[PDB]
Amino acid sequence: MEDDMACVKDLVSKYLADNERLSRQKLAFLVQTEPRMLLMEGLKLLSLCIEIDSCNANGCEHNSEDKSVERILHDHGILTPSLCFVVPDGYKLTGNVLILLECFVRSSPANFEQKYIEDFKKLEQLKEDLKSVDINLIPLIDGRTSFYNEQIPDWVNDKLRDTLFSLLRYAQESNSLFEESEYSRLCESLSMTSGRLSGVESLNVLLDNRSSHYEEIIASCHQGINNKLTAHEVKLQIEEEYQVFRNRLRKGEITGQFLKVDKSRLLNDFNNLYVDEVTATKDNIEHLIYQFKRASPILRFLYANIGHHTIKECQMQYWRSFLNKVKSLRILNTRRKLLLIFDALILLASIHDQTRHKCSKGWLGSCFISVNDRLVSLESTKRDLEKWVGRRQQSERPPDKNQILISMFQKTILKATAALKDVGISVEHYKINMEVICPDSYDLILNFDVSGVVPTISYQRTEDEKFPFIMGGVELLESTDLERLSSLSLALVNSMKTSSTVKLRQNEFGPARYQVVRCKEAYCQEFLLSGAEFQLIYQKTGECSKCYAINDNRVGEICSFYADPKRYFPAIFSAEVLQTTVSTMISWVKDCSELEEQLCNINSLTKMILVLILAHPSKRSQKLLQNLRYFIMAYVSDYHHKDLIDKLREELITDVEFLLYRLVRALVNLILSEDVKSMMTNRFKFILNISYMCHFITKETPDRLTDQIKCFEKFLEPKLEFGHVSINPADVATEEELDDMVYNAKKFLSKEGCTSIKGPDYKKPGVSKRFLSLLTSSFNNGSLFKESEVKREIKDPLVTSGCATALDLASNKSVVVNKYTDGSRVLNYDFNKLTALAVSQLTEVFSRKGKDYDYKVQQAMSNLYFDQLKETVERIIDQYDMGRLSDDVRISERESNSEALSKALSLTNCTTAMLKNLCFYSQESPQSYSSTGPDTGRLKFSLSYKEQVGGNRELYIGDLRTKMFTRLIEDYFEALSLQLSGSCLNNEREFENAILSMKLNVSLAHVSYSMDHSKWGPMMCPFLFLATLQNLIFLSKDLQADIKGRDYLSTLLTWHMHKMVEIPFNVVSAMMKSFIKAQLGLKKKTTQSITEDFFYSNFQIGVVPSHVSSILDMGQGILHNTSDFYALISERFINYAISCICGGTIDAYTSSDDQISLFDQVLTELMQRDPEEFKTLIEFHYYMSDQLNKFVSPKSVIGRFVAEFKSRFYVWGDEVPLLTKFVAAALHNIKCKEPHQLAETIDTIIDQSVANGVPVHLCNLIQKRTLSLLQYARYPIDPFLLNCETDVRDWVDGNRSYRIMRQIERLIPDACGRIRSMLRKLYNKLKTGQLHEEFTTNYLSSEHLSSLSNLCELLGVEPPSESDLEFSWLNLAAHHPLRMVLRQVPTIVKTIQNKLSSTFTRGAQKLLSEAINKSAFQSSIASGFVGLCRTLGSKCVRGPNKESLYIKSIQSLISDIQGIEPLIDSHGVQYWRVPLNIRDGNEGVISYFRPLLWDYMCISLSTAIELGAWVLGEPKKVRVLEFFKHNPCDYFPLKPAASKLLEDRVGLNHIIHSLRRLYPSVFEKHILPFMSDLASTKMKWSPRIKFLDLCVALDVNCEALSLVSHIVKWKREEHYIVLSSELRLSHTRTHEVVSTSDAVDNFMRQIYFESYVRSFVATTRTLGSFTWFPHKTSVPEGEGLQRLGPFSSFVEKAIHKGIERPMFKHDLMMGYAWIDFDIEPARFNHNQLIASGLVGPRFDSLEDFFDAVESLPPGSAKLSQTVRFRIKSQDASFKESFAIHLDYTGSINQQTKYLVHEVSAMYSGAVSPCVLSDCWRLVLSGPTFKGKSAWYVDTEIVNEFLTDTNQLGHVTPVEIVVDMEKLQFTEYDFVLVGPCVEPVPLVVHRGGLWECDKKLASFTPVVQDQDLEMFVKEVGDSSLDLLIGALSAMILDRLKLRMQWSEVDIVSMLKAAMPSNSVKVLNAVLEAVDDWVDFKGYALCYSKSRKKVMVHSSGGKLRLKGRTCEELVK
RNA sequence: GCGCACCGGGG
RNA sequence: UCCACUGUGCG
RNA sequence: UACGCACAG
RNA sequence: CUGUGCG
Repeated sequence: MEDDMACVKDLVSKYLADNERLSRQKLAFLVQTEPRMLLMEGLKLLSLCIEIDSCNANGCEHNSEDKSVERILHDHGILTPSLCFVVPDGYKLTGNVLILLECFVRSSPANFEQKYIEDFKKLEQLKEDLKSVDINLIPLIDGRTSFYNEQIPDWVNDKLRDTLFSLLRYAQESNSLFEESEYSRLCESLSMTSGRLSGVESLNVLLDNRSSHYEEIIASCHQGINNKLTAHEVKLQIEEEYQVFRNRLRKGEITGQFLKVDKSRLLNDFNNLYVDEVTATKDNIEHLIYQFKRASPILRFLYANIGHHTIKECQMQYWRSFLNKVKSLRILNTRRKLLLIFDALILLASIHDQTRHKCSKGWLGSCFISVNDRLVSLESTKRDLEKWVGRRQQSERPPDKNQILISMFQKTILKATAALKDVGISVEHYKINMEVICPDSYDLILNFDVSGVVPTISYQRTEDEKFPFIMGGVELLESTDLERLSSLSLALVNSMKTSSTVKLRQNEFGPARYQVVRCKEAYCQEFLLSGAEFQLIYQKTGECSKCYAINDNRVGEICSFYADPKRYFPAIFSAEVLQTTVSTMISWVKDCSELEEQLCNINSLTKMILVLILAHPSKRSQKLLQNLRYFIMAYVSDYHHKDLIDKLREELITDVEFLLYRLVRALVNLILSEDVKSMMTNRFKFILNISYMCHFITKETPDRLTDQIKCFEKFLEPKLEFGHVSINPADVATEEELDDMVYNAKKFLSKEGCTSIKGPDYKKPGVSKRFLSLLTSSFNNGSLFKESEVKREIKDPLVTSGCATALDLASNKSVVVNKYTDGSRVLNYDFNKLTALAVSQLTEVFSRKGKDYDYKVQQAMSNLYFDQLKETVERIIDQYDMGRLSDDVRISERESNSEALSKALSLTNCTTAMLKNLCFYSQESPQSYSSTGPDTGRLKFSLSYKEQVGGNRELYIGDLRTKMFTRLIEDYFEALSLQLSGSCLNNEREFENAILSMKLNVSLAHVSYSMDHSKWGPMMCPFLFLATLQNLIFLSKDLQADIKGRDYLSTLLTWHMHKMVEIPFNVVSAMMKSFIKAQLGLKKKTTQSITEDFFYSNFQIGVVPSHVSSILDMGQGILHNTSDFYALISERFINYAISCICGGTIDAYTSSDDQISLFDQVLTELMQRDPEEFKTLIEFHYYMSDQLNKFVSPKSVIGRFVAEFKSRFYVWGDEVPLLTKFVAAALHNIKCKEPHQLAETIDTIIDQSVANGVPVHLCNLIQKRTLSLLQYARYPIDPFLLNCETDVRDWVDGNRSYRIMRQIERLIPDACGRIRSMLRKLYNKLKTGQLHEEFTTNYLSSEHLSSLSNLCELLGVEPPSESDLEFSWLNLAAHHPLRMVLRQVPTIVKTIQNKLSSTFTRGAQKLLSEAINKSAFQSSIASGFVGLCRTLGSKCVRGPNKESLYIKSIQSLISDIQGIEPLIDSHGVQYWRVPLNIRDGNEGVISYFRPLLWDYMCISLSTAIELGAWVLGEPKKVRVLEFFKHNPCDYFPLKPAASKLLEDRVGLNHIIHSLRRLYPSVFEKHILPFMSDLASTKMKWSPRIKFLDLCVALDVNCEALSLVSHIVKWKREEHYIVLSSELRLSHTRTHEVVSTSDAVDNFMRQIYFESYVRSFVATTRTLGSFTWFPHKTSVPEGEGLQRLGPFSSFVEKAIHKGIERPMFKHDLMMGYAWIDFDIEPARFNHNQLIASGLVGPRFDSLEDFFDAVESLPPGSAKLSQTVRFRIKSQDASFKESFAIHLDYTGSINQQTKYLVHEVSAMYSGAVSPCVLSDCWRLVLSGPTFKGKSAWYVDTEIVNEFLTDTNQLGHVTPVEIVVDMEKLQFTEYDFVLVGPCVEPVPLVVHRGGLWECDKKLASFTPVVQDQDLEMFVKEVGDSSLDLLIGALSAMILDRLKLRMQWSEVDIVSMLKAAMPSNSVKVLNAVLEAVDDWVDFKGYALCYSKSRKKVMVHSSGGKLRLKGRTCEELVK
């Protein structure tokens, strides 16, 4: 059929009219190979001809470039709002009348009317929007029936159509549904986007009122900056600067800022950090251990000597629980009497227990525990009861007190039983006894007295002599201290949930209330330790910081302290986790020979540090451990910043912090001593993980007001230092502030250095005119560009970056809303109201505590300079009692983004929701604008703070309009920066390349530079960006779009320059109160911080600082992409300058301010030879960075040992695990609301932890801790929460569903095997589409057990036994989800509609409203551990119809049936056995149970759909022989195994079209009114179609669980850092009767194996001679033809066709194909120049060279250029490349001018010339040859004619002038230069397919151990050298492709295959390879000097190729 | 024994 | 009455 | 499509 | 109106 295709191509070429506008599509037709793609292209060409003739007839010009209506109107100068994306075929504009023409061809009357109405509706969409801007739209639809046109004869058209359809029929028979519904829709699938308007140009809509201020600023930007310098001038200036800098540095007038690393000096500096506060320098370990156990009350309690009925339960506990549950009902008759009755009942129960068995529980001396966690005394209880009984007896008037008391007790108990029995539980659940009600209860409790200790609380620090226990009993090696800490932390956390009952009585009076308090009434929690019973006693409720005491019945007041209860969570139920963490950290350095005598001390120090940070979670204790990271990073480097030691020191207060510092110093001295030089990497990572312990403390702030004040000080201080602070700016700017802005703009550009007398001034904000000019000139003249950045023209970002939808700014994050008084928004606080509020607050706070000068003044002030305050307060309070005053001082409010967006959309009449519509085309929109902002007001931000691990950080919050404008700027700058290489902020491939380059640099021991910058945000300014932009030229030959783009961006940047920032209200109030106190003499003096001075100076004159505007600060992350772009260009220039000075080269990667720099061999050699020159080069780099307003942080390090980039460390070829960070992350209080959400969040966190080197043995412990936390809340553990016996493969190759499958298989083995077999067979049948009927509704949408049995028996396998079907699990919320406690249409169709309707205004409004409602509902739910515990056991279960029940009610109902049998495992997973004979009649409770087998089958099927079929195999545990003893710190990078390729991925289009073709009514009524001509119109076809339709039908019919969601998802590919020992001990799922996939895999493996033993030609017989070959099986379809690679297009078209022929190259292009071309820079010829009159001395610069070339005969200029074309197919495996060469002969005109006289064209490739001209026409479509783009010439030849090299870059921009007619080559001017050889059949050599001495494509399947074993057995038996060669070739080929052998164990494979010759074979193979090769958990190499094989190990001793290694065999 | 901008919190 | 702009990953 | 959490700038 | 639970 290739002949038919050739005939079609020839007839199309020689019969189609040669029209230029038809060429491009014609080019798309002559390159396709698939018959369906060829038919689509032919039909598209016919439609193009039809529409072009139609538009020519109607007069409308053709839309050849496919621009939208808005783009077309913009090109004509019409300003229109954002419109729906519609691309008309033709357009015509007449003044104000727009005519749009769309042409289509339909030969089916049924398929004709709907297209017409669809086009009419599409035009009516734009009609109203066009009318809104006063433009009349006249739709014009041209429908036809026949493909007849004047562009081609009718007969040839008919023949072409018939031949195309016949070829489609004859080529492949897969889907013959090409009726006039599919192919006609497929024809218009060429709606590729050419870019959309950004919306920045819409600023032209408003009036322009820019004035002298704007032009003055612009002139200041252009004052003394020259951006037209050549390379020679900038080179000279750089040389001068370097010479002067080096001279002044050597002479000593400039400081170094860098020091060479001296380990002894660093250790000495670290030891003397706090030299003025610690007495000694070399502490004793034993003395430190002695001091540790006696430092604080908590530490003393943890290590003190303390110590059957405890397990036993008495009546007191039962009565307390029952009374608590009853009181929960809140009878609320009278709280006092109810509490008295409860206390009396509890006392009676306690008396009964003591009388019976003499129990001592529930009593603490003379007090006992009441119902509501109340510790109360018996004296008050008996007195109150006697008084109440006497009053009642004397008011009822004969009955005595006992009778009335018993009557009241019985009445209360009866009422409680009646109120409790109704819901789900009677009194029998609480095993109470009614015997406690005695006939003489009143007399029994009236004479009862108990003696004991008195509970107390100490509010002040006292001596340590009062501790009643020995303080050193517990050892540090045991885990007793951790368990005690866990119990204490749980008590502290539970202390927060005590409800605030009636206020307790006053225990003390006066000052004695804060010295020692005897507790008569208090609150207490109970915890048991080692058999004892302790009470935590407090007096205050809530989450605030408070004082606690620990009491015991034997002796009271063990210890009292202060604590914040919400900081002690991580220690709860985590005692084994921390012990295992410490054990692993110690075992990391266990094999160090010099540390063998210090292991015990190291373990003790580590455990002491961990316990200390857990027990005392201080903020300032968190920063020392963080700075330890930078210390250890600088320790192993070569050079470091000289301010590192100053940065390390942090202020400390308490003695615990100093003890922590001493412990850290001792540990560092022990580890990093001078006589230990054995294992540097292990000690380095040990110290790093010690440093990372700071994550264990918290992230939330300790105090809010202090944090806000610190952040404001950080924000304000640098501005005050600079000298520009404008106070209270107005919407209408004043003259003085504008003058100040201009003056500071001039000052910012006046930085000087290295030339002035004073010299450089480091760490000063500003930029230098000289270096700014040099940077701009270097960018403009093209010396910063690479050869790969000029292959294509630069697109204009103004018309190539799309706009942002309104829903891109929608979230729950806060946003500011302004307050308007009458017509203008308020911007200033009121002084009088503020001071009145401050006075009121002072009086209130003194009244609550003050119960001397201070007392007199406060009591005088409470009666409302001094007279002014009196008058103001009297006038305000009387005429304005605190709530409204407090709310009337604020000047702004907060809300959500969604609410603001909905309010804005409510005021827009447009159809689409875009940012440009909201900004400009709105009812409340600006009319004009100025330099300071639009007329609606200046841009506004407000200050806030952030919670993080470390120091403070301020944040800016803007309103909606400022956010929109900032988003516009960010999008523009992101589009601008996307066109240059080296930025990793928005490019993950760049990040991967950076990581690979860093690893390669470290492996070669080159110098590396890790850099961060100090205060990147608060130092950058928008003025710097504006100045840089005003001097840059992007389109050097299109200076018309650049002007307007720069103007718009400059206006926006000036708006950002004139922003106003709002000070927080709390800060202002605090400062006002401080000022009032200080002015009155109450406060002290002296310190008087600068911020306080500023506030006081403003207050004295009577001004409240409300807003501050300055030129210096740029928001924290507000302008991120602009900063990234500036950093990129600045670093490029700095590297260029460094390369100009020295001879070396630097490769740099930056993201925002983090940077990694890699030096080449030259710089490393220079460092090794000439240290002074290297150091001064570093100095010059620092100086140049400082000159460009970039300050290097003291955290930067230069060295050859360790590299790091964005927290990814690499040391000497090893991976650095981050264990402590993620261990601490997984142990924190995650804010969750339901158990399943918590379980999945913990699972995600544990997966992330496993990805970062945490062993699974500890992740299992973390999961067990989470399950224990769930069990504490008394929640049943279903088998769908967590898996606690996972392996490495469970996390690397499996998702959550796979883990659930593993757990279910573990629970019930020997029963899931039959289910797996049935599922395997069913999936195999379904993939071929076999049944597709029974599974739809007969089984899936039906009953469960019977349908499961029927499905199992249908396939021919044995059904599960009756015992298996009884297994079930208790599914709570089986009807409605759980009801949390508040403290204050098919689903697929809905999802599609939500995705598609997000662009339109109405759909956006609906989505915003529903999201607002959902967020409001969610935000009022109690979260955290306390909230989750309170929610559970609080009537959370929803009943059948509508009711709420306790979990205890359900459990009791289940317990009332004797057939249900519970079953539990070791880990606590509980399931049930429910026989089928009791499933009828008791339907009330059986509805909560679900069978396990059905859920297992569903989950397994979904996992097989998502991951692959391998999950259906039989799992097994392998017994692997261990041959090498790995070090406990030997890690390995691993890649998850993938099985889904790019052609198996399903997108939105497939689902939409399936819905259209399956449910036309639903598609028409839900999807149709939301369809535009967007990318959704594209129709792509995949082999997975029938199965996708089945899944869509299943999802539509039933909404139980999603099934199509698992198809649009794939397994992520990413590195995992795992342990070798754990990796080698994982389970395996093998695959096992003929399957198409198995057959094709076997065939591919056979071909791959036989490709190395011998070579053969890929004929039709050789491929058919193999045993495994799909000889036209029953159901091949496309499932078996896609896993074939290059042969996929051959066997279907040649093997299964009765055709005998060899395979050629043309049978290697599968899928849709398209071409892409690149233009290389032109090159000179050395010989031609030298033989034309250019002989003599070399020239000084490029200008001299061009002048010399100019003075030549007019034909002496000869250049050569090459254009490279590449054809790529949809199945990207082989690209067809060719090229065309152009020789230009002409003369060089004045300077940068090139006049072309003659052009010669040649070509080289394997492409027929019949299409070449067309390809050339494509090149003529670009603006390069039209003079609208830059033309570049290579500089390699030019450097041979220059005296001074290292002066130019790689390209030079030279404009070219040439007539267009000379460039129109037509099919005959091209002359071939290649060999012109006939096509040759391919040869199957090693690896892949080889052409004639050229490797085109390669195939490489996956090889297992069995296949390699059998291949070795087959090959090595014949000969050994052949086996060696084959193995070496395979290893080298796979290593060249960057692949790992992580699925094969070569050592054991060779041991098993060849028991006696494994060593020699391995040695020979590795010697042949001679490189590091990664295998299944280990890497091997061969050493030349020592003729052996080395294995990589961190515990090794030898060095080899940049890795530590040791001998494999001893 | 909290916070530890002197200023807050701790029946 | 309180917490911003981005990037990666998962549900 | 949203929402929620972890890590990083 | 909502917890009494130490694997």
